[PDB]
Amino acid sequence: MKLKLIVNGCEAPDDYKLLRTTINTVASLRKTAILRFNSERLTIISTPKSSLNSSNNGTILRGDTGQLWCTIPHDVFRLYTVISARELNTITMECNCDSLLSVFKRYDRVMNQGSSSNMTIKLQSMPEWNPICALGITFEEIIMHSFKVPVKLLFRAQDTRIQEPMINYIQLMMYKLPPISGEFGSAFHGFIRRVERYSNVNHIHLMGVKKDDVELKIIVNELDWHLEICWNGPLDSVIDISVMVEKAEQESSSTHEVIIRCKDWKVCSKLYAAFEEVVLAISHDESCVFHCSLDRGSKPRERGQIIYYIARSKGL
Amino acid sequence: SKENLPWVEKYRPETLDEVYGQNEVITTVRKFVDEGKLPHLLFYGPPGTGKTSTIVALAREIYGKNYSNMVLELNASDDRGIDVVRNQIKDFASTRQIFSKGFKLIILDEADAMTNAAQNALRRVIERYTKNTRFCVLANYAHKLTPALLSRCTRFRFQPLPQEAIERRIANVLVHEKLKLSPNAEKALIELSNGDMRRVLNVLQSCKATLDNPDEDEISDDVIYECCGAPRPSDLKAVLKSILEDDWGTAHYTLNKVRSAKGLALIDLIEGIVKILEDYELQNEETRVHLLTKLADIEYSISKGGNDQIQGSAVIGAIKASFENET
Amino acid sequence: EQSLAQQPWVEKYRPKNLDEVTAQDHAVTVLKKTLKSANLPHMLFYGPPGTGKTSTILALTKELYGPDLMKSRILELNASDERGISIVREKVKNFARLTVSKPSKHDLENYPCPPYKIIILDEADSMTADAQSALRRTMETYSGVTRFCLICNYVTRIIDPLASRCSKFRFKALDASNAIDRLRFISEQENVKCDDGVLERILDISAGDLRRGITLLQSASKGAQYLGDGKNITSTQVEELAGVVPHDILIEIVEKVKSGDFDEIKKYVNTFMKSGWSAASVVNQLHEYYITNDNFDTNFKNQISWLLFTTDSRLNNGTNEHIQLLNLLVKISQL
Amino acid sequence: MSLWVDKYRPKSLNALSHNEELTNFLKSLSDQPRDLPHLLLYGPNGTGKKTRCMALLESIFGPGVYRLKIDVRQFVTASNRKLELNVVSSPYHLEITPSDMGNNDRIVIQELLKEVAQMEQVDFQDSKDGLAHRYKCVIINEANSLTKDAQAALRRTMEKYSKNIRLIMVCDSMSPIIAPIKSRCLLIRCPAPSDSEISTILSDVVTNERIQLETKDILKRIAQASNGNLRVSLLMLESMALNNELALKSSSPIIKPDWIIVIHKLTRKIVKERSVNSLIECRAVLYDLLAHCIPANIILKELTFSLLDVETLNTTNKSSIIEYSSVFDERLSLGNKAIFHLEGFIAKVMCCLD
Amino acid sequence: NVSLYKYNAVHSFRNITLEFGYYAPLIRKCQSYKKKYILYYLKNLDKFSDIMKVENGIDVVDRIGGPIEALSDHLEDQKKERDRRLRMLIDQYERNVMMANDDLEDEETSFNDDPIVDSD
Ligand SMILES: Nc1ncnc2c1ncn2[C@@H]1O[C@H](COP(=O)(O)OP(=O)(O)OP(O)(O)=S)[C@@H](O)[C@H]1O
Ligand SMILES: Nc1ncnc2c1ncn2[C@@H]1O[C@H](COP(=O)(O)OP(=O)(O)OP(O)(O)=S)[C@@H](O)[C@H]1O
Ligand SMILES: Nc1nc2c(ncn2[C@@H]2O[C@H](COP(=O)(O)OP(=O)(O)O)[C@@H](O)[C@H]2O)c(=O)[nH]1
Ligand SMILES: [Mg+2]
Ligand SMILES: [Mg+2]
Repeated sequence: MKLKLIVNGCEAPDDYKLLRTTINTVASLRKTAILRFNSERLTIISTPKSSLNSSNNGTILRGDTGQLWCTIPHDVFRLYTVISARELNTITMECNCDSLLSVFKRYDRVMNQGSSSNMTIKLQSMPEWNPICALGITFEEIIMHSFKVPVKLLFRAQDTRIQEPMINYIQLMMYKLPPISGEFGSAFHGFIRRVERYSNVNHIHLMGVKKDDVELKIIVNELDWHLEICWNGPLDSVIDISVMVEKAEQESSSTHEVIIRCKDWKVCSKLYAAFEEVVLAISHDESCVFHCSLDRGSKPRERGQIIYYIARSKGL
Repeated sequence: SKENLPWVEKYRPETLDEVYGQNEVITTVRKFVDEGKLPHLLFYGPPGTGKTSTIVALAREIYGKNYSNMVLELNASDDRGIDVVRNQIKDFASTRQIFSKGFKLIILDEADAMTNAAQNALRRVIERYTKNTRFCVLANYAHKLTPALLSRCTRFRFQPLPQEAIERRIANVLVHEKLKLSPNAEKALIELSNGDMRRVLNVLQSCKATLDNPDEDEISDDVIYECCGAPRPSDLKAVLKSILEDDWGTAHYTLNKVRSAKGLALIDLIEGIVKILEDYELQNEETRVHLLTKLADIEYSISKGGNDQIQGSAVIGAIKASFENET
Repeated sequence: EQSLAQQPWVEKYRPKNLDEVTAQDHAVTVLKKTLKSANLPHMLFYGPPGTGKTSTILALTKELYGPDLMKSRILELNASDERGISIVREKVKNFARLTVSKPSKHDLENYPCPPYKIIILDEADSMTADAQSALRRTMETYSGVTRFCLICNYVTRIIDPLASRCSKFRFKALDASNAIDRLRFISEQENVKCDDGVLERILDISAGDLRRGITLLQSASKGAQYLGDGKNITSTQVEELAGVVPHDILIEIVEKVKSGDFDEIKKYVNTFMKSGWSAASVVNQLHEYYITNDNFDTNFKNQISWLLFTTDSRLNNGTNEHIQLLNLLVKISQL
Repeated sequence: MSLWVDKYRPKSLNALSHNEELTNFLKSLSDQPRDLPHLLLYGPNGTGKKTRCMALLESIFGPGVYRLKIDVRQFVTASNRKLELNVVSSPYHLEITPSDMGNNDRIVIQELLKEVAQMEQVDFQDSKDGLAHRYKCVIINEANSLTKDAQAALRRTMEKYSKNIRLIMVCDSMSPIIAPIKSRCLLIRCPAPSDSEISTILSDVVTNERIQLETKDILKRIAQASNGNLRVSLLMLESMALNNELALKSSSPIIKPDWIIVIHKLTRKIVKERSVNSLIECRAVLYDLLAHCIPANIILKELTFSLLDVETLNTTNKSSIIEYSSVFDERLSLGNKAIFHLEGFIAKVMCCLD
Repeated sequence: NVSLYKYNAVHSFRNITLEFGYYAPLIRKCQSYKKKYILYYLKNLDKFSDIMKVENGIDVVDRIGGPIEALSDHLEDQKKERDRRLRMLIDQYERNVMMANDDLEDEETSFNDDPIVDSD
């Protein structure tokens, strides 16, 4: 199980920023994250259905249902040696986010100091201790700094049970958020974070209405007075005991609304600030999807993707 | 606007002439206002006798239609702690009238709900500003009023409404509505009112509802009992006769049948039987002792729920055992 | 079909409109004609458990306003909410003073939309006396735009002034005579096959509570479906599910009481409490057996009626079942 | 290792070995758990009510219901009296004991449970389209010990949010349960195991542990000493086996709870002597018992029946004893300090005997 | 806390006052004595493998509340000791989750058939 990877921040800084944002998001979302090393790309998962995450009973206690999925093309790493006898040479593992975050923070500090070394990542069998292995990470500091992180490999049966949520694309309204680097980026960033000024607000009602040809509103009804925050700037639209959730009848064919938690909205705001191309998709009374895309070309290259699925916090 | 109101509020007296039953109090207060020598007042009485209506009507008469500008009304729905007495009541009582319209009036409705500290603070406010202000205190429970406050107020007792006043008000309401009330229905309504006008008006409104065509349908005693779900006097008499003469099985069957015929509740049957027995001429007094104690215990037990059948059997057995003394 | 089968039968078959409420016509008629009169008074619903008070008020509110307007015209508070004196003086008062919301054209077209709101105080008997006193003039003053509905099981817990203010509606107990049609309809809807008289037995066991009867019917239906024999439900199964003591056990208890031996009674009661029978049911069955028996005299029946009443009252206070049952049996054996 | 009470605890409905009819009823309940009503299990303590509830949950959800963890939830009173409650959780259900909060139990119902009832549990569907909904299961231990206010607060929470929550309450007696709560529940009677079934379970445990047993009669005696409390039976079996070098014999003493022996000694003292000083020493014993947090009503039961077990007493004495026991049990229920009522009972018994 | 964090058993306070508070410490004391005797015999020299699993400093071998002597800042220190032992129990339990989980039954032999390789 060779997983030899080389990471350099001086070449293609966009990929390094994407990886840093992915690790930060998974660390801030849940305690443990799944890493899937395929022969083509690396997929980082933050889901409550993982073996380690499900040990917290988050879904039943605090409704932690959101799922974060991040894709990193193999071109990001200078060297990508991933050989396996599984489907598409896939290797699945579970890791703790805090240690990886600390290691990457140390690497960022070293890079900011002035070093231009490379990080080598490999899988090793630690004799100290689903067998548990270690992620040997090493790098030079203008001194050969080496750190190891515990990791738990997963089987094919365990791997296949982690499936990315999908949405009814036909019954789904998408809006292309203005680029953060654009002149309206600051305005939209302030608009997203406006609701944070109300500490006691827990749920926010996102609404999208046709007729730049659509508009987005954030409604707060938890205060003693009704509150609506509207965006008037440009915004373009992209053209067992289990039972199905009940969906309220749409007011009109061109209006899509959903109620979500404020923490998910803060995560979405951070993601929007991180990346340039952001799409907000709403499934009426069902869910909200934040899709951040990073485009790179040479024969266009693979598109970096971060998809955050948020289930409704309340029914409409 | 008034048409949509509940009858208990739609028929609230506007002038003192519309208040019935309290002839002595109305007479005295009217003469006091005529001479303009109103003292500090206490209106003590049971619910729905006309205290709030009387005080509001007196304020209207004193200040005409603009009484809301120089009358300070406070009730249990408002906070009336010692701070309120020290600041708001004090400032109102210590300031001039709007247009030098004599003295100001402070109404403390439901004052039995005020704390002891606030009542104590009220003493000197009442005493010092008597020249410019007069206080009115309304209550149903005198034991909640401090002795000092009681000493400072001229006391007027609102009695339970007599039958004649209730009949007059019922006639007024019947004329105002397009309603027809039978004498037996009126007697039943007066009996169930227990001197409270609010109950009379509420039951009358429900009875009007019960009628299919109120324009021509007349309210009978049966309509009253249906609306109130109360037992008829014949039911009570039959139950008592069966208890006092029939055997245990027959008495149990009679009670069950009478209750099941119209879904009567046991507490009302007990109350009616107690009313009937209060007039009974008993040669042995121990019988009265047993009856009263056992029936009071049964009423208290019923107040907390329990088993209905066991309670009914207990009533039967208690009456039988008590009347074995008369033997 | 799965979504419709996600609810217990009591919630599934909760009345939707006032027409679905059964056996309470004496008040339902008044409430219904209030829709045309628009003269709704303050109401005090009182009655024993599971008689249809909450359902009636919910149906009335739905009929008066509609799904949309209701949200702006209804304020509901129950025992699960804090209802201290400060709450009554601030939140309830503010709602009572709120201006009547403007109905939409659709609402006016489809519903009467009376020009007042409704404050529902469910389980009002749990409120304190001072908090209740804080409601008096609030209800009186704002009756032009607000109407109150108090609901309770123990009317004596409502202070006299509030009872005087409110028009009273007593909800009668639901027995085999007045509630059988609804239970038969529910059984027919769920295709429950029961022997003749089974619904009568359920309603007699429930003792005025239709909610308990519906739950019992659901439990019997589940048992029959699991068995999957296609046979009709029997009264014996219903009695077993309800916790009724079998007649033979009661006969044994009666024989022991007749014998009069203290030690034998103590031993039998110690063994009988093993099965976990509820003392209330045993006391009720003993009352039924003794009061209706023709083999005992009048003095015996008077004494046993008082003993049974005392034991039942003690049990209502959450007393200890073994001690109370043994004391009752020893007292009876001494009669 | 773990105590034998928990070591051999059944983990599924098919593993239940006593009260077959109850198992059949529970399996019938688990057939279509989609419309499961609220449940109230009542029966003698230590019979297996919690075990049956967990088996039912396992039938509905799966073995994961036994993967339990503990969390601490903080509550603040109107007087700013901060305090904490233990909440047990499995990925499919919650377990709480609000009675540990004393008079503050109502707060737990008003803040925690309601919130749990209000938060609707939804999850992304692995294969199908759209979110899937699942009701939460909450177990209320020691339901009979809740104050009337908390029980009242339970009512509309149970009714309104029936889609999101299903309550399973467990009690040893239904006398303290208010009528509305019983009306809102499916009542399940859990009989105690018979002596034969207790002996069979103990024999299976003995065989598993490889403990030499001289005769099966010992097990029977153990059963007869437990008064149908299977947990107590297993605890005494373990204690006796450990105290006898894993070799039980007909002469091996039966180990009983220490407070039970103390109450027996107190009963003997009461029978032997009836005077004021005897009453003061009885007070001392009662206070010692209360210092160990033994409930007052339990003390009254045990003392009453220990007294009724005395052979020298006559019929009149026992009748008076049970009368006083009933009266003072009611007084304890309606009282504030239990010492008054226990002393009154003992004094009345002393008067009736002397 | 000890029971929950060492045996995955949850028990009510009432049962502790009635039954466990006396029986459990007695059982643990007997097991500790047997373990000490076995260790002494081995030093001077599987069937009872469940006896020597008792830890001297984490297990409770004393009657809760002391003996019932009837007829034959202490609180702060006790709370501090309880907190210390709870911290030790949490430390012991934390590594169990990462060490391994029951999960489900899979092809562990196949997993061992492709061992990790590390070499430069
Ligand atoms: N003497 C009365 N004459 C005519 N109507 C009365 C009379 N007393 C009470 N009512 C009627 O009942 C309603 C209530 O009268 P109130 O004056 O508020 O009684 P109350 O004595 O103030 O009740 P409490 O003590 O605050 S519970 C009035 O609107 C009237 O319609
Ligand atoms: N009159 C009724 N008609 C039809 N169903 C009823 C009736 N009364 C009770 N039920 C049934 O039992 C369930 C509960 O009815 P409720 O209205 O909640 O009774 P309740 O009087 O409010 O009980 P309490 O006082 O809160 S214990 C309903 O959903 C119905 O399924
Ligand atoms: N072998 C076997 N053990 C049981 C059974 N039922 C209960 N037990 C055990 O006996 C004890 C019963 O105590 P518990 O579950 O707390 O019952 P509760 O106090 O009434 O809820 C537990 O230790 C169970 O493991 C059964 O049916 N078969
Ligand atoms: Mg008044
Ligand atoms: Mg209700």
